[PDB]
Amino acid sequence: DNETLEYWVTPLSRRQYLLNFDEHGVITNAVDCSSSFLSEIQCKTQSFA
Amino acid sequence: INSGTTCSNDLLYSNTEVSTGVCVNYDLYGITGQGIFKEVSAAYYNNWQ
Ligand SMILES: *[C@@H]1O[C@H](CO)[C@@H](O)[C@H](O)[C@H]1NC(C)=O
Ligand SMILES: *[C@@H]1O[C@H](CO)[C@@H](O)[C@H](O)[C@H]1NC(C)=O
Repeated sequence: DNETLEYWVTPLSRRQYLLNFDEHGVITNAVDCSSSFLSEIQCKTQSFA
Repeated sequence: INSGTTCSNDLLYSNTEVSTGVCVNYDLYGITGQGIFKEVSAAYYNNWQ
């Protein structure tokens, strides 16, 4: 039937994110504050734009 | 501390009504403060929030 198994694993660590909570209370966006330079600006102004 | 269900039954009072509109001291399940309640129709509480 052309089916596949899949299990993706990545490690965890303690780190700081900026989470966006929408009108209903659902996390809709996130940014890892130390992954790039744009994420530095985004976590600094606390804005996704 | 001051949130949860492992309460100390040493000091005891009875459960009162959530009286809306007047400035009151509240002890809501461990949370303490002063304020004014307003009854609202919310749809963002899941079975864990
Ligand atoms: C599975 O993939 C092959 C690829 O050549 C195709 O020919 C075949 O029809 C596919 N079968 C099903 C059940 O999807
Ligand atoms: C102010 O007083 C009125 C009448 O005494 C009462 O109905 C109202 O709830 C009070 N409001 C506050 C905020 O205490």
